[PDB]
Order: sequence, then structure tokens, then C-alpha cells
Amino acid sequence: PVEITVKELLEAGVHFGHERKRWNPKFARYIYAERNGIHIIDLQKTMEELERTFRFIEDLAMRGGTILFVGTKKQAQDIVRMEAERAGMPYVNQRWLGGMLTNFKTISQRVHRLEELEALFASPEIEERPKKEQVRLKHELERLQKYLSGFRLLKRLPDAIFVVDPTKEAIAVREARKLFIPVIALADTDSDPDLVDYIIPGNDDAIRSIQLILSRAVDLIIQARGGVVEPSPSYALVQEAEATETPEG
Amino acid sequence: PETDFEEKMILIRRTARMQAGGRRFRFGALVVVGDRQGRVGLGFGKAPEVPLAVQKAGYYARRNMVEVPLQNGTIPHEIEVEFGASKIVLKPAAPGTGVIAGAVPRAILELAGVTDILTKELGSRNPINIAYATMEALRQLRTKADVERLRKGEAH
Amino acid sequence: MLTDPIADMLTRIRNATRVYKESTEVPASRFKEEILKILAREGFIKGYERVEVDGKPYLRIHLKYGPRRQGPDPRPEQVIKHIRRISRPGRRVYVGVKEIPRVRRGLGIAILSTPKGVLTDREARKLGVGGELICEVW
RNA sequence: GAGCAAACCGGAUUAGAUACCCGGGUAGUCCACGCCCUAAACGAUGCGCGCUAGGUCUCUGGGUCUCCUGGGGGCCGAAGCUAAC
Ligand SMILES: [Mg+2]
Ligand SMILES: [Mg+2]
Ligand SMILES: [Mg+2]
Ligand SMILES: [Mg+2]
Ligand SMILES: [Mg+2]
Ligand SMILES: [Mg+2]
Ligand SMILES: [Mg+2]
Ligand SMILES: [Mg+2]
Repeated sequence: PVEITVKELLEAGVHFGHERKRWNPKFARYIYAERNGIHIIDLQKTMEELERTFRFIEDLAMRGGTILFVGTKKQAQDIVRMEAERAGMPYVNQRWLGGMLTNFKTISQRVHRLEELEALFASPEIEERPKKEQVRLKHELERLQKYLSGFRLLKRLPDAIFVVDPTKEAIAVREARKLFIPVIALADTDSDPDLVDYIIPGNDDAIRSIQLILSRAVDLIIQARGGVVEPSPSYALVQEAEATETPEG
Repeated sequence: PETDFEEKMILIRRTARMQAGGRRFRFGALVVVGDRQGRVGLGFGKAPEVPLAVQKAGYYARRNMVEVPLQNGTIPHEIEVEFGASKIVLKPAAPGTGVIAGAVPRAILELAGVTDILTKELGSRNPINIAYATMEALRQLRTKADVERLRKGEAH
Repeated sequence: MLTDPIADMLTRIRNATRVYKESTEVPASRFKEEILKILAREGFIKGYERVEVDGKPYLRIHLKYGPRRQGPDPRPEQVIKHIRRISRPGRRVYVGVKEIPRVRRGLGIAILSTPKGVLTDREARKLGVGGELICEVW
């Protein structure tokens, strides 16, 4: 049953039958206290820390600060970009690079090739040598973009970090704290609530939680201070958040 | 503000590695940079040429400094610190005592801007870990123990 | 069966703090209880309070630390960075008054056990007496 | 005293083989009582006791029993330790 949330998209489900001899284990469902992914233990402990954290995201915001989020799991990545562009800041989906922060003065160079290439495919210099290098410059521009598509907003090392799972993207969190950078992350029982600077004890995994915690973390920024504007947002045309703007091919 | 101190090279070495054909030296410099006002920092970078080796260590130096709590001209109090096998130990001394210590600990203490100490040594008199040796010492000197024992503790 | 009742406590506090526990329990007894009275008046530990566990008396020592730190390894500095036993059993170390220790150049105490209650380098000297040198804390 | 096997008897390989290989063979290995007491008799890590994250596999008793509590064996690992391993 899809409570107006599922939407009938002619989803067959012919190959989706439970004929997968799934009728094999009785204890198949070892079930615990994790049936939908919404845990809040001790409350007087977590809610205390939340206010804490979210009070800073607000501060770093107003102080003009910057917050690059760090995403690495498939269980996020894209969920990192939406909350990325919606909130004008740098993000890292694909993969971290040793030094992303403890080497700026060098990884930032890559960012430069990137921009450099991005210039050339805009001037008449297009096509002046063998297709080979033409592609030699396309591979790069392409790759570079794959791994640097979000680091282009880091003219200088950031005031904070928002890594999802400070245990899977630990290098990130190492590099960070080695440079006195408050590290903000999700974290759970299977994490280092000692390393995480400003914790938000959500579910490390679980798409939903992510989008839930990461969004307000994005909205809180945006709503930093305020203003009038009371005609509210429109529904169906929420494309500026990114969605799937203009395709190529 | 200003980020310039006085540099002192502690001890340099050629290191030699080996390959088909022959050997290949890598140089090691051990430098200490200081203010003589409370800040000092060790550093040892390697290189195929001593200078860079020094310069590098000159950069590693300035990056690892430690504001030393000097009272008058000495260390506020006593400390002995274990390292590899080295056991530097410094003892605060009256004025007019002099530095009084090894090539290494002296190179370090004398930049932290000390003037009167008495040093305890007892193992691996190795220019390197005695170097480091003298520093965690300087990192463990106390500022505000007076505060930590009596102050509240909110948000830890 | 413990061999040195005190030393046990001291240590139980020592490791306890190295892992940053909030408080540790230790077998009760006047002495230990009087020995912790000092660590408490002196700030090394928020405090102790007689407690029961399984039916046997124990003492809950609420350890005290410092603030979290910046950079790698953010664990809080220690309040009791060092706490050794001096006068062990089969090693009784009694010192005169002029033999009382100075300890961590006044940054630390040294609990004595003079025929006049359990005092610290300070007091004991102030009162003018010496006795078994139970420990040295800093 | 079946098999095996120092010494030893022959066979072969070798530049030479009192050796590796091959065919026999004694003490011995076996049991009884007595003697010897050594060992890489090694976890190369004395005994006892208290304290300090976990996870994983496994033997054995209790258990409101595929979870927790006791004893023993392995693995990986917190802090810590170590010259390093
Ligand atoms: Mg040692
Ligand atoms: Mg000395
Ligand atoms: Mg025969
Ligand atoms: Mg040996
Ligand atoms: Mg039972
Ligand atoms: Mg066991
Ligand atoms: Mg291990
Ligand atoms: Mg470790």
C-alpha cells in the first residue's frame, strides 16, 4: 500500500514476485527495534545535543561561514547534491582524495585544470590538434568534473564538515580535526561519537533519515536571519533545487 | 601579526638506502625554531640535499610549536618524559643557574627562552627522541591546573 | 583477596580516568573514605558517596576531567594526571616532618597519615607532624 | 621381541663416500621392579589477586535458553604497552 506516496507508475512487478523461494526461513525476520529506521534514544541526551549542533549550523551560517558536506555512500551521494545546490555550498559525492583538506594548496590545482579546460571548450580553440588530445582534454574535463564537481566552491578550506557516517568517511573526519575544523556528522552506535565534533545521532544509513536530517540542516542555513516573502513555494515546478535540469543527448 | 623566529640545526645525517647498482643517500636535518618568549618547535624533514632538508624541517618546525609557560626564566615546575628509550627530565632552577643540559635539550630549551634549568637524562641518548623528548616535556608543563581542579564542567 | 587495599583504590581511579569513565566504585572502608576526602576537597574528583551494590559497601568516586580539546585526539585533559602509591605494604615509607615531600612543586599533594588524621603535605607541615606517606597525587 | 632401527653387513650414486638412496641387522623401541632427570622440559612469557572497550568463532554448566550470566580454548581489536615484531 502506497499512501499517496508510491504513485502508480505502471510498475509491473512481474519479475518482482516472491517466488524467490523466500518461503524458506521462518526466522527470516530476526526483527529487533529497527523496523522503519527512526531511533531516538535517551532523548534528554540526544535532543540536548541536537539543539547544540543545529545552534551552530545557524551560527556558522550567519557568520558567513561555509559548510561542505561529505557524502560517499550510495545511500546518500545524490541526496547530498540536492541539499547542496539548494544551499549554495560545496559537496563531495564520488570519492574523497587523500588531502582534500590537508593539501588544499595542491588538490585545488586540479580544480584549476578543471576550470582551465572548462574555458577552452568555450573559445574557438576547439579542434586544433588530433582528436586524440581533443579527447585527452575531454576525459580530464570529464573526470575532473566527476570528482571535483562541488569542490569548485572552496576558494579556501571550510569552517565545518557534515560527513554522513563519520566511520565510513573517517579519513574525511581525520583530515578535518587535524586542521581544527569542527566536524559535523550523523553517527550511530557503530561510530565514534568522540570524533564527531557536532553530532546529530540520526541513522548513518537509511536514505530517509539522511534527507530528513540533512535538509533542515540545509533549510536552517538558508533561513539564516530571514525576511518577509509570504507567497509560499509552488508545487510541481520545484526545479531550481536541481531535479533533472536540461539533458545532453 | 608576525611569524618569524630564530632557527637552530640540531643534527644532520646522510641515510643511504640500497638498490641494484649502488646506494642512495637521503638527508636528514633536525631543526628547532624559537621566540625565546615561550614558543618553540622541533622539525625533521628529509631530502636529497641538506638545504632543502633544512628548509623543509624549517617549515615542519614552525608548524609544531608549543607556547612554553616560563616563570621568570625557568619552567614553572618539574617533569620527566619517557620517549623511545630516552627519559629527559627538567627541574626548575633559581636564577643565575645557567641552562645546563645536553646539546639537544639545550638547543630546544634555549629557544623556548629559558635561562635556568637542570636536566635529567637516562636512556637512548638519541639526538632524535631526546629532541622530541624535551618537547612533550614542554607540552606537559602546567597552565591552569589551578583552574581545572576547581572550575565547573559544562559541555564536555 | 586484595593485598594492598588502598593501592587498589588509587589504581581503580587511575585506569578509570584513562578511559574517561564517569565514576568508579571501590570497596568501602574508613581509611579509603578518608583518603578520598582529600582528593575531593582538593579537586581531583567531583566526589564520592557511600553506595551499595549486590549488598556489599562500595564507594562511588565521581571522577573529574577537563574540557574536550581541539585537533586530533579530542579527549579531555586529566585532573589526576598521575596518582602513585609511595608507602606500599612490606615497604612502609614513613617520613619525618622535615622529610615531608614537596610534590609536583606544589601542583600536587601527597597524602600523609599522621597520628593526627589524614592530611596533605600542606596541612601536615602546617600542623607540624609526619607519618606514613600514603601517596602522591597530581 | 611382530614391525621398526644406532652400531654393523652388503648393494648403488660420487672425483672420494666410513652419507643422503637401497637390502639385511644388533642394542634399542615392549613389559616388571630399580636407576638416570636431561630437554627448542617453549606460551622461549613464575604464582595469586584487584582494575581497564568491544566484536567474532568455539568447548563446557546455569539460565525467564539461537539472548543474558560462570568456567576453559582461539581469532580480531579500545585505551595502554613495546626497540620493533
Ligand atoms: Mg622504557
Ligand atoms: Mg638529565
Ligand atoms: Mg630377526
Ligand atoms: Mg633469551
Ligand atoms: Mg537461572
Ligand atoms: Mg574466556
Ligand atoms: Mg591483537
Ligand atoms: Mg592503539
